[PDB]
Amino acid sequence: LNRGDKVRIKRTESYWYGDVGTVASVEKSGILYPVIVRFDRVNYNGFSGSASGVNTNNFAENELELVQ
Amino acid sequence: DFANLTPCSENPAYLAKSKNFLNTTNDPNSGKIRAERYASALCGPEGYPHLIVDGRFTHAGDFLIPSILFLYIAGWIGWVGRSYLIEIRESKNPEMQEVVINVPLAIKKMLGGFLWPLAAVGEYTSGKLVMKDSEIPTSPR
Amino acid sequence: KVSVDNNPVPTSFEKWGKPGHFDRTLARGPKTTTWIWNLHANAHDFDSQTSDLEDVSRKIFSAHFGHLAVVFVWLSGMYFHGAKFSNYEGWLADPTHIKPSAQVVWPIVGQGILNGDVGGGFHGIQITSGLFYLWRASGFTDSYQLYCTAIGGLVMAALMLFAGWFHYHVKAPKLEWFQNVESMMNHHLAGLLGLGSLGWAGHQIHVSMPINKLLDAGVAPKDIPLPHEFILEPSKMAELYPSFAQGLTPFFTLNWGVYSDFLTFKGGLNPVTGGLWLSDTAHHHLAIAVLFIIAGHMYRTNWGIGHSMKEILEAHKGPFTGEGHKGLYEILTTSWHAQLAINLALLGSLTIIVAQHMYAMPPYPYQAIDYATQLSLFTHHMWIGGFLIVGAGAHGAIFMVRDYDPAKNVNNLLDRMLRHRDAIISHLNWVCIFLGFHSFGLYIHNDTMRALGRPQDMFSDTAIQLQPIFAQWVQHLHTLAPGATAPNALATASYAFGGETIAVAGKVAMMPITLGTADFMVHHIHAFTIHVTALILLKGVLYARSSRLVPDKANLGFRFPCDGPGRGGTCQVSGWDHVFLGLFWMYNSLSIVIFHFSWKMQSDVWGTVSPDGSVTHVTLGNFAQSAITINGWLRDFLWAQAANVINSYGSALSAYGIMFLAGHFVFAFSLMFLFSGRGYWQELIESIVWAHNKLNVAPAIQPRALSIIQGRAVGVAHYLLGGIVTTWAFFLARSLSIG
Amino acid sequence: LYTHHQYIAGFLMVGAFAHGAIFFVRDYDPVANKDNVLARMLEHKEALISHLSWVSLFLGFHTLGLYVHNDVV
Amino acid sequence: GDFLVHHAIALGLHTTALILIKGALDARGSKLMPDKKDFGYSFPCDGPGRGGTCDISAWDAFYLAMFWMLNTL
Amino acid sequence: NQVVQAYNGDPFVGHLSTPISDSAFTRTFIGNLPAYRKGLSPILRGLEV
Amino acid sequence: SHSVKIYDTCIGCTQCVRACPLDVLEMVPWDGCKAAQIASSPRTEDCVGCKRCETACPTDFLSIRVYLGAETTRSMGLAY
Amino acid sequence: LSGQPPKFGGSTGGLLSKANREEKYAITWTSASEQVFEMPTGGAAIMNEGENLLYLARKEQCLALGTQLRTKFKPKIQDYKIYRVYPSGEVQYLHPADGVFPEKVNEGREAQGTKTRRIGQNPEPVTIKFSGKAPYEV
Amino acid sequence: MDGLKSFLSTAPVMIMALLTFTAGILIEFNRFYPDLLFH
Ligand code: CLA
Ligand code: CLA
Ligand code: CLA
Ligand SMILES: CC1=C(C/C=C(\C)CCC[C@H](C)CCC[C@H](C)CCCC(C)C)C(=O)c2ccccc2C1=O
Ligand code: SF4
Ligand code: SF4
Ligand code: SF4
Repeated sequence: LNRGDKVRIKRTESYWYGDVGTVASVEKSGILYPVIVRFDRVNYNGFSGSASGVNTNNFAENELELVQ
Repeated sequence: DFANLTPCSENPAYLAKSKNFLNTTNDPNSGKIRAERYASALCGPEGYPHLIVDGRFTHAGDFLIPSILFLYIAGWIGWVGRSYLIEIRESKNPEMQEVVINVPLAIKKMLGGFLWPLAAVGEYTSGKLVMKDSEIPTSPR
Repeated sequence: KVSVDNNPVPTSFEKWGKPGHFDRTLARGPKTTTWIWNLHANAHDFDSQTSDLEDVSRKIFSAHFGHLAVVFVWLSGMYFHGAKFSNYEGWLADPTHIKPSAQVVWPIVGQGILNGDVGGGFHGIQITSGLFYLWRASGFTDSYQLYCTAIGGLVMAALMLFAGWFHYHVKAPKLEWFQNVESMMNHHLAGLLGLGSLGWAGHQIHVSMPINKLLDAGVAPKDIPLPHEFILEPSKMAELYPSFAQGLTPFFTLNWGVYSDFLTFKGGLNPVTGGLWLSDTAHHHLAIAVLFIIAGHMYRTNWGIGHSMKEILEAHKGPFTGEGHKGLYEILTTSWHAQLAINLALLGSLTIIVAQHMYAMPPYPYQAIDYATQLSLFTHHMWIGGFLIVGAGAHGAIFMVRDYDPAKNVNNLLDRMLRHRDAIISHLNWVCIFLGFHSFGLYIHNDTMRALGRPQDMFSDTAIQLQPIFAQWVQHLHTLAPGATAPNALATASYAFGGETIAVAGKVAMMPITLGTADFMVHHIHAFTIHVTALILLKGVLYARSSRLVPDKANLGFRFPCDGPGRGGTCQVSGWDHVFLGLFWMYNSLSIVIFHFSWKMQSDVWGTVSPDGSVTHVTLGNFAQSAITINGWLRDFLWAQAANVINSYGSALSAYGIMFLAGHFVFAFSLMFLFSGRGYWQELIESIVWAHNKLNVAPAIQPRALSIIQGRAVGVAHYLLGGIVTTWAFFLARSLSIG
Repeated sequence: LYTHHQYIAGFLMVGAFAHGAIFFVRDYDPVANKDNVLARMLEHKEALISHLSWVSLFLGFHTLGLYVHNDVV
Repeated sequence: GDFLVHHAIALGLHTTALILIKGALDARGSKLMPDKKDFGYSFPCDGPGRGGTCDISAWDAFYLAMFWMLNTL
Repeated sequence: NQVVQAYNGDPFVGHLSTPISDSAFTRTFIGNLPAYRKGLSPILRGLEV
Repeated sequence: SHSVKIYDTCIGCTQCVRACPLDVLEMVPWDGCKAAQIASSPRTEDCVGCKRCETACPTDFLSIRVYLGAETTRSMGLAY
Repeated sequence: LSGQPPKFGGSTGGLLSKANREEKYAITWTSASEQVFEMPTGGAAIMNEGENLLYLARKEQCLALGTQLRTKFKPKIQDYKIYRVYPSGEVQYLHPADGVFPEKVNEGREAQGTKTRRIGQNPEPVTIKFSGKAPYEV
Repeated sequence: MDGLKSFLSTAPVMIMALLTFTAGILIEFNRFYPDLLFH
């Protein structure tokens, strides 16, 4: 996986499960979830009445399916 | 068939009501032309015209003609909105254009709805009408 | 004292196309559909878009000007409808047989049936506002004068729009201009209320008194002189009133006794029209004018005389309140929300006082003739007053969470208010429970004893009796007033306390309102519901900052749904949710108030007086024995008097039947938002979103469900809308069916 | 008798679905129930929930529309 | 007159069924709360976070469909 | 001349020393009801209540 | 007492440990993220269940979970 | 528990009988400057010069007080200690349990309450049937 | 002036213009041909 790559989420937990997202970074420091995938769609986050959630999550390498 | 309903021409109750139909418009003959219009319908003992929604073509104007008319001028609304929403999803800010409607594009799409059933069968045979089950986001299952 | 900033904001169209420019959380763009609701809910929260106290004041000033433009547009609409689309030219000739109608309906789908025969050949909706009685009292004679008033109002609305644009965009006043509240109340008392009352006293002396005295004499409106013909030739006014031959030289020398010809403290009601005399009405406005102009020279201003509010407040300290009010002037001059709380409380109580006085002392000619106008006006102003009192509670809570810092006020009245919130809410809980047990429990006891066949055990007037002895004593004092405790009052203040049944045109204008045990029980229900509304709103105001449950409500805000499911569940701890519950309780309280009024006037006041002198009432004295059980309210009031609103189909009153059913629908619909929660609707919207995604029509603006506060707000809005529309239809169809 | 048994029937049907939900929470094993009819109930729940949404909205819009139309005219 | 009330009855049956199966199938979790099996059947809510989560449990779908059952009957 | 102090000189207990709750007459009267009177056996205070 | 569990998806953003009113949570060192810290819940018998920690968590779905359970005096917030 | 109490006039919001039957909480902070703070019980008080000792009935009230001591004062008071005192007499020490506030990593704390999985790999209630446990704690 | 263009193009103004247009054509069709229960 590299920057700018479109990937499909298979987390089974995430709001963007089955949704596509541009990869924003890959981390090499040996962490559990090193790939920062950022989406057009915002999730369910924040207090009630908040106008938006967050469009970013950290996914592992195995969860992503490359579609580009 | 349909012995329970007599046509409103040979009905006592409907004649009793049609002596006193009101005027719905400024025109003073609106009640008379309405009584002449409903005389060809089927009405029960109450004297009010009933509609027949079997699809029998002797009563096709009761339901099937408004059925076709609504389906056309609502598939118009659905297809136009779908085509506009699909179009604005490649403009680098698809969310603001739902707020401020791009009216040249909107009017072009709205006058694109003459040929929606042909566009519908075209997009269904070419696969743009639906999406695959895996390609769409979904809940945990 | 006038210092302004010139052209503080350019007048440009560019911010119009970018919604949400005002709030920094919306200036990014709409990610979800919650952005729309936030765009509307934060549009007038001027105190949260910025925190300068100067620009919010300029925003408030120009918003007031735009609102006055709206009010003048509405008032121009009223006068234009009375000018063109009305039978005012016909009703003025015969205001005892034909009825007002200021709205004709275009016939499109058969709604020309709403153009019912209102009288004189005119066809249209019979109006229930007292606009025609207002214009008869103010001296209108022809439709051209109403047309001129409508055109002048539209011009004044354009002037208010221009003034709002002027005072935001080219010359906006500074903060020190707004904090001159002593000069402000000098001008609002002396110049707004005082000179307004003086100008209206002058109008009533010179227009209302001649036109209405000749119309009482029996002169046709076509033969009525135009109101300036009584000014250009004062000889005509000398023909009518003999005290105008002496001029103003009795006034300036304090020979005021010769003005008793028309400035009289007569009291009572005019027998030929049913309204108040405009003699004591003009005298009343003159006295109010003098008193207000005198009171407008109280507070200190540029000159050394006057009486500064700060020292007045600091002078008032006792042993119980400690440091006293020294701290309150900085509260009300640095916070628009405390000002809005006090002004909303007093405007709501004033609207309720207006409602309670304009039935018992009907100030307009022929207002007490028709019961549609009286019932509609009482009901309308009760609803407006209750809404404004709930707003007072709301902005008390907003002030406590937002504009109240305890650094600048230690041990003053507001601090000591907050230091014993448990005692206040405790004793108000006790009085609410006490009155709810002893006001509704008497109704349940009567209802059970009537069901059990024990009518001697009931709380009737022919049973265990609960007489309102203090209100009966006060009625006795006001009947015995115009001889001893008001010597120069010829008649009683109103006939509601006692006296003679005033019958004009065969219908009862005003007759004494007797208070039996039914009135005792209903008034204690009134006290109970008013106390519970005060409990909810006062609890919101006191507990807005912090409670024992959530000690940090102040920084969670004002509109927050909950703190979470913990501590058992803190589901409605905000002050906003206390407003939300006080809206339901205000609806309950005012609906009981207007049901009490409608039934008491239908059974004990309104009716037809026969020429033999006997009075027969609209529901024939039901209230004495039926208004003590709940079954009597459900059977003799709601079931019996809705026969006029549900049998109204196929007639002119069929719009009220439609509106009756519509109000029921909106009530039942509101229960969807009130009873449900956000979670169900979000996971249902997700399945609908899936159905859109399957065929590529999913929106880019993500459809969130309504938020928790949004769901509660729309539930209470539809609840009050449905209930008020149902009661509006019920009252305005009962009343047009009784005369 | 009619109203009594129809109310009991409504209560029992709502309880049947309540215990369907309690089964899906507690006693449902998605490993043993792999690709059978229950797993495929849960594997397309959005489709049939959206179609119940459509049919209830459709039918409600037009029953209230016909009732309000008859009522207004 | 029986046509419209049968369609109202069908509307009530379909909407009660919609709420009941929306509690039955979403008892294991939707995107608002992907774990509801661990909170159980009748937990109150999940906090004011995630937008607000007031009646998300399957027990609350029982609750709403109880209202709709009473209406339909 | 303050008449509302804190209860018993403790400013953090949830009570005020108001002229009704903690006056001299209230102390001598509430504190001399049978439920609070000193030295009585429970039988006589229950009998008087 | 309620149990506050922190999962592997924590990014050490500290938002939960300062959103908590009762300061049940605290940050401990960790080797599984860039921030080199993970939230822990040591004094979890003081958790009232307010779920302001879940509200402040940015990771999706949730790196911190509150599981409401056996109520006590501390976990019900009773001043009496 | 050293410290003179704040100059507070007393209030009805405060210590009920829970304080003298079970635990009540004391917050102790030291400030150089005398100023005015909002007690979470309702009202406003006077911060004494030097040490203060405020007795409250809930831990949330003590932490809310400490929060407003931290954020609402420009000379931030961060040396505030929250105790839990029992009517039997012994005093516990609660909020700055280690040296530093919980937001900062002390590097000597222990990761408890941490699961070795995400929520997706949480066990499901059908496996743990009649086990006396619940799907988180397995 | 591009601001009035972008304000007349907003969702509420355009939806109210659209609803007013559809209401106008429906009302005019009811004004000319009043009572059409069927074909
Ligand atoms: C034009 C866009 C668009 C189109 C093509 C669809 C199409 C679909 N919707 Mg709908 N829907 C939309 C807008 C759209 N919807 C909006 C705006 C709402 C919010 C109220 C919804 C909410 C909604 C619900 C709640 C459900 C559907 C469902 C459905 C399906 C059945 C048709 C139906 O029930 O209509 C119903 C339509 C409505 C209730 C509202 C329609 C609103 C207007 C009339 C549509 C046009 C919107 C906009 C003005 C177009 C822009 C024009 C352009 C020039 C800018 C179908 C896949 C159903 C489903 O699940 O299918 C299985 C269902 O349950 N929709
Ligand atoms: C003198 C009048 C006065 C003034 C000017 C204010 C001003 C304000 N109030 Mg308000 N308020 C008042 C009266 C007043 N209020 C009354 C009488 C109530 C009691 C109900 C309240 C209750 C109250 C609450 C509870 C809140 C405010 C808030 C606000 C602020 C923002 C309002 C906003 O953005 O709404 C924008 C406008 C709307 C959202 C429109 C609402 C739609 C209405 C309710 C329904 C439709 C009404 C209509 C008659 C029905 C016909 C429509 C349809 C059928 C066709 C602002 C400071 C808010 C605030 O500051 O909190 C931070 C807040 O939350 N107000
Ligand atoms: C008919 C419906 C109903 C009834 C009975 C109540 C009852 C009450 N509400 Mg209310 N409420 C209602 C609907 C109702 N509400 C709704 C729709 C809402 C809108 C959201 C609210 C919102 C609400 C709030 C926000 C508040 C209340 C409060 C109160 C209490 C006021 C105290 C009182 O009246 O004394 C008690 C009187 C009664 C319960 C009615 C008389 C019944 C008889 C006398 C008692 C029965 C006799 C006997 C004991 C039966 C025993 C039989 C044996 C077999 C056991 C009371 C418990 C207020 C409160 O708690 O004040 C302290 C409060 O703050 N209400
Ligand atoms: C139905 C419902 C929803 C779903 C509501 C949604 C999705 C809003 C739908 C609004 C539609 C789009 C209509 C918007 C307003 C209309 C234009 C108003 C028409 C009124 C005219 C007659 C004046 C919630 O989100 C919710 C949240 C919290 C508690 C209860 C509920 C709740 O009951
Ligand atoms: S989210 Fe809803 S149910 Fe949960 S605590 Fe808040 S208001 Fe109550
Ligand atoms: S808020 Fe969530 S992501 Fe941030 S430190 Fe706490 S558990 Fe980790
Ligand atoms: S539930 Fe509340 S008190 Fe408990 S750990 Fe989370 S934020 Fe802290």
